[PDB]
Amino acid sequence: MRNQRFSLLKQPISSTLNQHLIDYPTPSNLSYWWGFGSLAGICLVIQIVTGVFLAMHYTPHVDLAFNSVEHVMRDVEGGWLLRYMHANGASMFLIVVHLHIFRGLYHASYSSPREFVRCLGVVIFLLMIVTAFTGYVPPWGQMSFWGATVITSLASAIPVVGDTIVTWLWGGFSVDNATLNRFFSLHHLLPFILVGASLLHLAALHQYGSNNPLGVHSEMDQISFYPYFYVKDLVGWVAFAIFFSIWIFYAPNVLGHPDNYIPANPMPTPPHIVPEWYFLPIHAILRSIPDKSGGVAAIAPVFICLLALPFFKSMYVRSSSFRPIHQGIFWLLLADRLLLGWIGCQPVEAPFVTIGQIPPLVFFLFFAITPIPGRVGRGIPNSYTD
Amino acid sequence: IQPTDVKAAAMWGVAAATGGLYLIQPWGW
Amino acid sequence: IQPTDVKAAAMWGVAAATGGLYLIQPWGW
Amino acid sequence: KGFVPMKAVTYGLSPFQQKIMPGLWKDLPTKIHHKVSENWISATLLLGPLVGVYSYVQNYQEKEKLSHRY
Amino acid sequence: PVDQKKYLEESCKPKCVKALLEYQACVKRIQGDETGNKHCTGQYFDYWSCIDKCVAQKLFSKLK
Amino acid sequence: QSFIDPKKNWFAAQHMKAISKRLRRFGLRYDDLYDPYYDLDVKEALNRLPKEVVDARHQRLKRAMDLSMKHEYLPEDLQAMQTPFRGYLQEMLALVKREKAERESLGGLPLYQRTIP
Amino acid sequence: LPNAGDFGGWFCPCHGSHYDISGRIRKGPAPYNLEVPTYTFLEENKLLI
Amino acid sequence: GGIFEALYKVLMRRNSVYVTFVIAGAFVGERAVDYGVHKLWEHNNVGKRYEDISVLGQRQ
Amino acid sequence: EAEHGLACPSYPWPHQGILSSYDHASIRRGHQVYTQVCASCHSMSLISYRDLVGVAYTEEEVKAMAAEIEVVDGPNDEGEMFTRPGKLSDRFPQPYANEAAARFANGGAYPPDLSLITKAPHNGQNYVFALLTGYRDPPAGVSIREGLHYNPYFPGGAIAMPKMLNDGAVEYEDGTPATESQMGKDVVSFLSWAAEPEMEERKLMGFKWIFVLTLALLQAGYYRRLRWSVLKSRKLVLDVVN
Ligand SMILES: CCCCCCCCCCCCCCCCCC(=O)OC[C@H](COP(=O)(O)OCCN)OC(=O)CCCCCCCCCCCCCCCCC
Ligand code: HEC
Ligand code: HEM
Ligand code: HEM
Ligand SMILES: COC(=O)N(OC)c1ccccc1COc1ccn(-c2ccc(Cl)cc2)n1
Repeated sequence: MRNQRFSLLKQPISSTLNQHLIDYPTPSNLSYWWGFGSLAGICLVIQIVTGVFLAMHYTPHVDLAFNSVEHVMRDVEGGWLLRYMHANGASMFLIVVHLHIFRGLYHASYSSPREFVRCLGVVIFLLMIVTAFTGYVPPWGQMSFWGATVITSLASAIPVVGDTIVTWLWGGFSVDNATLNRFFSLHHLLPFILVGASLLHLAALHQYGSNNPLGVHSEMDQISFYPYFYVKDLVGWVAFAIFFSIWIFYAPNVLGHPDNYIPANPMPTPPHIVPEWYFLPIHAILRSIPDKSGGVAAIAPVFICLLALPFFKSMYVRSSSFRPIHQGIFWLLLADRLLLGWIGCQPVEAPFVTIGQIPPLVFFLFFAITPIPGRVGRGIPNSYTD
Repeated sequence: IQPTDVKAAAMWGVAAATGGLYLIQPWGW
Repeated sequence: IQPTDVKAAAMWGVAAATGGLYLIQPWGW
Repeated sequence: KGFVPMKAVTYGLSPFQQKIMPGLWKDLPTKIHHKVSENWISATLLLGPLVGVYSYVQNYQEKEKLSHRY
Repeated sequence: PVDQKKYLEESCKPKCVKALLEYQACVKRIQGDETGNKHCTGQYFDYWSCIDKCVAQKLFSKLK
Repeated sequence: QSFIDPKKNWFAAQHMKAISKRLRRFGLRYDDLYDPYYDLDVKEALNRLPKEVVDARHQRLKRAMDLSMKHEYLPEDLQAMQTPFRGYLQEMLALVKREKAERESLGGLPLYQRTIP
Repeated sequence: LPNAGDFGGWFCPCHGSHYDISGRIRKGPAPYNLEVPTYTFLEENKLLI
Repeated sequence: GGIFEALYKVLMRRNSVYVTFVIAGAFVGERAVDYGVHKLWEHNNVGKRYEDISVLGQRQ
Repeated sequence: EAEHGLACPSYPWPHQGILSSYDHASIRRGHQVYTQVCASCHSMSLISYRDLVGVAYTEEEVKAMAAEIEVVDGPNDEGEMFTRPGKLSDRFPQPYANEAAARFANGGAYPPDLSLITKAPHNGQNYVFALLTGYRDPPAGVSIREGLHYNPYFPGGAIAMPKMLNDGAVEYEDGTPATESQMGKDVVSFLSWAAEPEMEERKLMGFKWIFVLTLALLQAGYYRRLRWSVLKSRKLVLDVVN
């Protein structure tokens, strides 16, 4: 309070915006790797605005769905821009979030006191996967039918209530009009849960502030968010919109499959069923197990060892700048997630059955050889001392 | 004391089974 | 007062000639 | 929550007394040599296992293709 | 109107005398076949990948 | 154990000079990397230290956050005057942890607890 | 898919079921054999679904 | 260098004139660039337009 | 090795480029190859008659092209169907009555819809050109069934379509020699337009906004380095030594 007024940004109507978006204290040495988080909140707003206008011309019926998407591309004013922004915009939303996650692994941003910020973001990554999968079915092409068949039948290897799971998810005995109608209703709903879980994920970071490239206690050198990290975030929103415009105007079909331009026929099978590029690493782990019930049970330990990183303790050094051995393991895990994506679009044959079984093992040896440096490393100040 | 803590706490595991089949009758399993 | 009058007028003739600048569009000039 | 008592002296100039742009193309040969003689074991760990696996697959597929030909 | 492509597909053989000579040797090895099951599909697909590569360079500048 | 001592092992006397090289360019000591927000016991070891020792830590940390914003290092006059691995914190932190293992074997509430976020 | 596989059986490149033409699985995670329904002749060649 | 003080001399010591210059300058610039893209296009493609069809009027 | 086909080469199409357009006199000629050689067994069913106006034909020429077909119209006051001549709003006519009658007249095989066929396979413009002008004689050791022909670019090697582009099958109305390679090139430029009728409105909007956005990138890197110069050049004295 004071006795009379002052700057209007310090009034109750704009206090929550002032103290969290203008005057918020920030470490002064943050690099451009701290810019991909506001870039991911712009990619979520683009998908909501473009999809609300796409849904004014789409019909969720098996006799009318493929022809409603060609009606947008051909007869609606600017309608080809509305579709290409939405199909390619889901690839931009996954490039930005994948570079966000690998920042937090290099600088160990999951550590104390920031465990709830990590665990709220593993829930966000799960809501993004369900939303993109369920929305790839509405165009109703040959890859929108034979991809919803391969994934929803994978719940038929669960013990002995699982044959009642798949025919309740389907609404019948196969993928058909009962399945296309309920996949549309859930697809309008799940982006609005994703919005409320992103505002909650930001209230958990504004309780302790941000980490920095050195990993240290930083409260002695801090500046404000406006104008310093607003004008260098604006350099990032313009470099993004150039890169996004070479995918809409000059190459709008490079990141897709041609088989989704054939209308859906349940009598023949396509020769090769391959997902979008951003589902290729978990598709190669899922096909690496020669048992099917052990394939669903290798996807759930991917999201268990992610949710259980910030609860191992003894590591006082955070940043990989001062840690020369864990830094070399980071570049050796990134080479493995790019090799698991290559395997996930190859035939299931030799030699890709051995080269697709070792990288699922190397991927799970990253989360077990982290805590052993949490033991051998804490005896460094008693040995190297001078 | 501390035994009676768990000697209570494992019957809410079972108050929850009187409850877990109370509405759904999960049948096949 | 009297500055805020005219200073209301200068950008009141901006809207007029800023929405007279997004829809009807004589474009050679 | 945010207080560390401190003691220091800082001096600062005005923005309109300095040269804003020319400090980018300043010593770009010296800048390039510093980045690649310090990050050459982090790229031998990123591209190394990928060039060596792609060489194995192309050699495996060129010896079961010449063994099926009559 | 003689065809421009088949005209060029005749004038590109003096540049691929090697992939052709490897196809001629294959029909010798399956001459007088016993059981079927012995084709020359591979060396056929190696010779027409040669021939298709020069003609793609020069055809479209001969068509109106 | 036997794989970490640098005057017996060769691959620990090259891991030692790799962290020693990287600490000198920012002018930091190894104990400056210990955060009172990571471990609540590190917050207590710093309240029992003299004011002149904690003040030199806060000034080494400000000099280094200034060098990384500007993308530069200490000049090589000042880099030969730096002592990493000269400690000020390990003995006081072992004492606080030894007093906490005694208050738990004998009953007794903890003196400070972490807030639940 | 027919006309391919480790036998010439029903190749399934969905998750890698290599069948044999008899129908019982050779190499893959399909937990059962294929379903066997009931059908016999009338006289000659039409056997009813 | 005398055009730099003289251009700030006249217009923006004020904040409504300024919003004229960024809105009305967004137009002369949008028409200066739409004109140059629309003349580099019909210079790379001569003989390929719709009005260059020799049999246009006559189907019968 | 014959399980996915032979690989097609790369042809320099006249609409490939960052500022290249369609050859509209070659779309005009390719609609004539379609309507006389192709429409007897293939459908388009997405393209209307009003979509060629301003692209290859005048509105008067389409109002006399569309009036040569009989189209079924809805019930009269007696509740019966009839036929009428076509209009501008109508779609291209269907050769068959359903998919079942289409396989019966073709030996079981179904001839697909061609309104998106350059987008539906991989490398879809060089594949349709090389398939239609690619009927060869089989190699030594391969046998084909009866009613099937040998095309090396079809996956499998045995297609159920006979060779249909023979020399002089179309009378061009502008004095072009209707060779095999000429009609093949002209029908793919028609089929490319039909899949993507927006390509010229799209390449002209993308040149305007990539250029305009690389000017805002030069403004934003000056604005960034101007607000950060008081911090990046400050002097600081501290008291500590080691
Ligand atoms: C060796 C570990 C074994 C492997 C990990 C456990 C199994 C993996 C299963 C994944 C779920 C992890 C569940 C563990 C969460 C609670 C653990 C915990 O409380 O850690 C204790 C830590 C310090 O404990 P302290 O205060 O010193 O007292 C202990 C003295 N006896 O104080 C804290 O951390 C609590 C303060 C932060 C907790 C805030 C919530 C963090 C997220 C926990 C929920 C788990 C993720 C679920 C998704 C959350 C969002 C919906
Ligand atoms: C004899 C009737 C007939 C004629 C005339 C005809 N087609 Fe076909 N077409 C077919 C049939 C039948 C198939 C199916 C082939 C198959 O399934 O193997 C087919 C398939 C195709 C395919 C698909 C090839 C593939 O890989 O799926 C294309 C493309 C095609 N035709 C283009 C054309 C073009 C262009 C013309 C005009 C020169 C034409 N057709 C004329 C009957 C015809
Ligand atoms: C819709 C998706 C997401 C949005 C909008 C979002 C938003 C943000 C924002 C705005 C920040 C601010 C600081 C910064 O940019 O670094 C941030 C930080 C952070 N995010 Fe996300 N995020 C998303 C997904 C994720 C995911 C998938 C993870 C991890 C699995 C994650 C983990 C983190 C962490 C650990 C930080 C703090 C790191 C640090 O401060 O050093 N976020 N997030
Ligand atoms: C309120 C929010 C949204 C609505 C109403 C919406 C609506 C739609 C509609 C109507 C379609 C079918 C039309 C078409 O095929 O292009 C579609 C497709 C799709 N949606 Fe959304 N969408 C929303 C948000 C999102 C989000 C947040 C994502 C991704 C994270 C997403 C991913 C997709 C994808 C991948 C497709 C497939 C498009 C294609 O490949 O052709 N959508 N959406
Ligand atoms: C954009 O969608 C596609 O690319 N889809 O879906 C039609 C596709 C198409 C063809 C083949 C496979 C897929 C799906 O691939 C995968 C791989 C793993 N998941 C998955 C999905 C949901 C959950 Cl909870 C967990 C895992 N999905």
